[PDB]
Amino acid sequence: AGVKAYELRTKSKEQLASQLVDLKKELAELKVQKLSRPSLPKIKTVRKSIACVLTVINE
Amino acid sequence: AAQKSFRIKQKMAKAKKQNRPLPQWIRLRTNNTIRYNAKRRNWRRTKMNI
Amino acid sequence: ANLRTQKRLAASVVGVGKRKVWLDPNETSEIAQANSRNAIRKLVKNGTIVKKAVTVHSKSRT
Amino acid sequence: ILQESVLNKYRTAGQIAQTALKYVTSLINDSYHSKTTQRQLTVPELCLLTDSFILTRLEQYYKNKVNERGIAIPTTIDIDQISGGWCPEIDDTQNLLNWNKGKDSTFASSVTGTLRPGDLVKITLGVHIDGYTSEVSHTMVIYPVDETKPILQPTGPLLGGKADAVAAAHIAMETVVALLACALTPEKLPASLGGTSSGITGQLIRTIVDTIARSYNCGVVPGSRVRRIRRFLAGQNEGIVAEREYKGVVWTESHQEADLLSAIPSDDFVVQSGEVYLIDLKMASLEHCTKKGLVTLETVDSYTGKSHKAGELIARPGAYVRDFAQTHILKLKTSRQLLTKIDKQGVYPFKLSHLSSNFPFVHENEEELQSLKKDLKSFRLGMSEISNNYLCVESPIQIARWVPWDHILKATNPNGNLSYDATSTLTLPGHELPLPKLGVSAIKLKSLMNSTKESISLPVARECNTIVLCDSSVSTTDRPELLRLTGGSKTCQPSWIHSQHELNPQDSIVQGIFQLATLAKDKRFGLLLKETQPMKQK
Amino acid sequence: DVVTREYTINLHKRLHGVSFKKRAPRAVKEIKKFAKLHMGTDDVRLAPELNQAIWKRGVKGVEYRLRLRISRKRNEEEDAKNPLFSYVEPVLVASAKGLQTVVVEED
Amino acid sequence: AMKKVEDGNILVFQVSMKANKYQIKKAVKELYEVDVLKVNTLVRPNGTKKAYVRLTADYDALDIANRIGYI
Amino acid sequence: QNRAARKNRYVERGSDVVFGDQDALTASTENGVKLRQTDRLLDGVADGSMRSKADRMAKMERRERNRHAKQGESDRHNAVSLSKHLFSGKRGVGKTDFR
Amino acid sequence: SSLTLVKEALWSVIDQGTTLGGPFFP
RNA sequence: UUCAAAUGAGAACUUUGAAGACUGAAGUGGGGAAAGGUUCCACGUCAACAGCAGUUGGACGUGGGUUAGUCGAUCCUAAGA
Ligand SMILES: [Mg+2]
Ligand SMILES: [Mg+2]
Ligand SMILES: [Mg+2]
Ligand SMILES: [Mg+2]
Ligand SMILES: [Mg+2]
Ligand SMILES: [Mg+2]
Ligand SMILES: [Mg+2]
Repeated sequence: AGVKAYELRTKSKEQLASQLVDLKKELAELKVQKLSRPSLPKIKTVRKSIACVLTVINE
Repeated sequence: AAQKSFRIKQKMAKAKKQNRPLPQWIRLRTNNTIRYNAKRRNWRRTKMNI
Repeated sequence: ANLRTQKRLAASVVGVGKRKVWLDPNETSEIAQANSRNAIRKLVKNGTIVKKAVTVHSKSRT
Repeated sequence: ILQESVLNKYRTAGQIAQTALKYVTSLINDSYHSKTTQRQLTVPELCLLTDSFILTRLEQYYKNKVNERGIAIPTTIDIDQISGGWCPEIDDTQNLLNWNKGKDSTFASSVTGTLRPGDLVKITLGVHIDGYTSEVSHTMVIYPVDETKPILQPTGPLLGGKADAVAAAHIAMETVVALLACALTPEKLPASLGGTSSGITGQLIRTIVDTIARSYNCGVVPGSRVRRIRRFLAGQNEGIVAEREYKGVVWTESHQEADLLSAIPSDDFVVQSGEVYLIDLKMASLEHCTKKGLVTLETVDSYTGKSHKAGELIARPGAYVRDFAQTHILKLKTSRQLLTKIDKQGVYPFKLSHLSSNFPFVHENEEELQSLKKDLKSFRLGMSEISNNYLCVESPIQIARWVPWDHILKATNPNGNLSYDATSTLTLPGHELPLPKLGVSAIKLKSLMNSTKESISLPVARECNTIVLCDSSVSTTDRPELLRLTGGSKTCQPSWIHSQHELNPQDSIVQGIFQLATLAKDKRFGLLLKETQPMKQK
Repeated sequence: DVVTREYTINLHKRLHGVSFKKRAPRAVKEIKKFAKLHMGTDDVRLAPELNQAIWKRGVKGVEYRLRLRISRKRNEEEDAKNPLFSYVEPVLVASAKGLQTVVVEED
Repeated sequence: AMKKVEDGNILVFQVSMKANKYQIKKAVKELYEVDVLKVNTLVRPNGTKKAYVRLTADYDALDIANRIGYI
Repeated sequence: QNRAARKNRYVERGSDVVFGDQDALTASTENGVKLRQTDRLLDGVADGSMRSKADRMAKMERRERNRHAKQGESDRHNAVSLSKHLFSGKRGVGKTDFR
Repeated sequence: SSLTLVKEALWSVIDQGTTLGGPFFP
């Protein structure tokens, strides 16, 4: 799962910025959940989504 | 020393986080040859020499 | 049972030395439950822990 | 040992429970079926108002005469696949919405708290007085309202697997009540069903319930039981707290395995006079199961990061259980005060809203609700430390799931019997063997359920009553009779359903069931079933 | 056989010539041996008040004579190898001199 | 850490090692919509930064803890 | 005293009925941890059978270092084969290297 | 082998209607 | 050094109490500087280590803990570099 770069490339700058803010909020919530649960596999896919959004913006 | 430098404290923090035995699930991997931490350090056995 | 921590906490709470604190030998389980200074204060209030008097140094002969 | 005072305490608790159940049925009908009310009540609001009504009614009875009284089982409202444990607090609505954002619409009724047409709404509640407990649970159906008709009525009956489950649960309840009443007059038991000199056994209970479930194409959910109730020991937390002596019949995945192949509960008991019995039955529909599979339960957690599954429910249980064998002095003053109130409650499961001084509210006011929530935030602060030191535990939220047998057979477990979940907090389900013959443990079975793509959820219908076997002396009319403390034709009146199945009369067990129904409908020379009446309100 | 007697022990001739740091501990061991001799019980238990009376004048100031009450009683525990034991108590008197062995009546 | 919420209206956070007290206060006020009375900080012996954030009397840290999710 | 003894009465409760002879009701942890306390050693091994297997593996691994009497994993003191101050003696009439 | 036999036994094994209520709100 | 109890499979050595002594304020007390770097504290806990022992530990396992406008560094110059 996660975002797809070819789907991201058809969006505008404001859409990508809003998506980045949403992803950062989700990562904060998952980091809160991790304090009780040390095995939380969705953290990896949210982190990689953040990296992909930043890559598309920079491109 | 109680009054220490940030560089010293950063190195001490790294040493503290490194101070541990193996995680148990490392033993269960396929073809695992790591059987103990051969670089474990103790405060009264080997000094860090800054 | 090991009551070393409770003995130290009782000395600190009462404000005297460890040599001046009496832990009731009959109430070992109750004292062993007390892991905080608040519980230690409760034990002091109800008498499971007692502050001993000072050893006398009289000056009558002096 | 029964006595007039014990019987009176049971009768009073049962009357309170019947009145509360009638109240919530009326509230549901006004919110969704009569539609006269401006604001539609949601599930947590229904639970809270129900608990307040129970406490206000209970305040008037047995004052300064009984040491302990209160709510035995907190008001639980379960929807479709959710088989129990759903008593959410009012301060978890926005949490539920935020947690389940980006999910499916399958648990929409429970996530939003607003009911939807076609939902199977199961209402469960219990009352204890002096440790003498009466529990009731009824499934009802949410229908769309007709428009053309002058009088508010459903457009049609409930149809399908939900109807099959409701009918199976209701008929099993009625037949079990009749069979247990036949223990008082053993000569009235039909000859084919069992011996004239033979008594009632858990074997007979199990085979009748299984016959009905098989006829209606349903499974028996592994939480079902027909057990004996004693003072302070009613199975109020059966999956959590252990018991020294158990007399009753249970259904498990192990029983499913044994049926397909052909402190420990056992069906080697005779139902004796002068005892109180709880009958709790959950029927799971197998309409969408095109194969033969196993009925199990999935537990709900509050972690959205544990998978990427769209049809997963994320929620936190609202009821806690106090473990009186565990002692630990807490570090927070809020925690210590909360523990004092929790120990004031008793050996029954409790809600955090039950512990507030404001609750129950005299006048339902916006400021009263606000003060309750203000208490609730600090209660959560204390509860985190109380549960972090194993002083209380959560009574789980469970969903009925179906796992096909071919996946279990093809799956390979290198550990067999030896595997067990060591990270589980509770010892009783953590060290569990659902399949003793196959050597499949609970953690292995959970792994198989999660790995299957054909592991679906099943709608569940519930019926649960409490009965007392009154002797010739204890009863009024010098003859033995079955006193139903809760449930019956006044409160647990069935909804409008229609099923394509029925019991096939060419079976001896089915003929015995029909004879039992005949003797129940006979009131002169048959069985005597005296139902407890709700008290009036307005 | 449950029984209780009062005896006088001459510690003077038992501690004759013992090193000063060892006198009171040797008195403890000598009283255990005395109780074993008089009651046949290898399990001897000394009262802490008796231990106080032994140690009352320090490590080298043990009294010449001591008046003891010795009780042979029954061991209630199932784990013990011996069904009988002796309990030694002190008898605080005006003087330990001139007293003979007596049998204490049990009530 | 959870004692400080009821003890002095204080939230305890792990914060970036590059962040100073101004940035901690600004980030807290932006993320959680509260007024901050003051910020004390330290560096833990594992090399991370801990921030004690005390809020004004107009705001309750108990509400913020409940909203964040640990309680 | 009779009044005090009559006042100090023992009345049982539901907790006495239910939890009086029981215990536990929670799985005892292997490292004495709280509910939300991390366990570095065991958090990666979910089931107890594999936990016991890995523990037995570690115990079998320990045997040679235990035979060499090491204070632990971290004790890696190395002795030289020969010490020059002990084996470089040719002592004239005068100052020696020790007393 | 008992596991083999149990598995093969399971493999071999798996290999008007009614109306309640009516048009009214209880 | 001694006595009883508790804990424990097991107690000369653990814990509490009962006692006997000692350091005797140039301390065997209460703090710091250099150095060390978690040794501090809690829970669990004994294979190896503690030249006897061990249920104890500065050991083994898992965590918690160090909050400054006013205390220091930071600023100044010294012999010097
Ligand atoms: Mg001589
Ligand atoms: Mg600072
Ligand atoms: Mg002296
Ligand atoms: Mg001297
Ligand atoms: Mg220490
Ligand atoms: Mg040794
Ligand atoms: Mg350590």
